[PDB]
Amino acid sequence: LIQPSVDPRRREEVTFYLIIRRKPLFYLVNVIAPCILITLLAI
Amino acid sequence: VTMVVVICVIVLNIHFRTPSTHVLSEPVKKLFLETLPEILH
Repeated sequence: LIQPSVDPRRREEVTFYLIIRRKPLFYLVNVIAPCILITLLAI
Repeated sequence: VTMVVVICVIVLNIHFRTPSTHVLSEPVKKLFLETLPEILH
């Protein structure tokens, strides 16, 4: 429950937060591993 | 395909060796010219 600052002379709100983590398997398969392979070939 | 590229690089390293750059060891020569040609076929 976020309350606004005191007025010397924004409105009160109820805020719901979602902290969410991405699951990176798609990018590991499609980008990272081919990049590792290409770097190995560049060696 | 990455492993095959590495294999091709190694095979080309083996192919283009010369006396002035490398020494042909007798065990290596006997293994790769007498044993393995017979084994594979």
